Amino acid sequence: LATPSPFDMEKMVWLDVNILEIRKSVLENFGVDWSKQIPGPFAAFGKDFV
Amino acid sequence: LGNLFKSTNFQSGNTDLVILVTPRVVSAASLENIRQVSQAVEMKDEYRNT
Repeated sequence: LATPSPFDMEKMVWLDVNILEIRKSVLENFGVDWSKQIPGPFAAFGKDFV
Repeated sequence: LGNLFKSTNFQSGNTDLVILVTPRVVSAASLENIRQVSQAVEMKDEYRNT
């Protein structure tokens, strides 16, 4: 004849979460940028024998 | 002197890579956890001082 409870009282849990992030960066661009591919010498010949 | 009549293209390089792991049975009081917790404390202090 005994009956159960409508529900059981559970235990409560507290959650504490921490997220930490640090970012650092450097960027350098120094100097002189010369050309590396340049035209060279040329030579041509032409003649009419007849 | 032959370098006036010859063109060379050269490429060279190398890559090195290592991947390694280390497992450990720990608790919340273990040294591996404590070091990361203390690292978060220093992160917070560094943020505060800027």
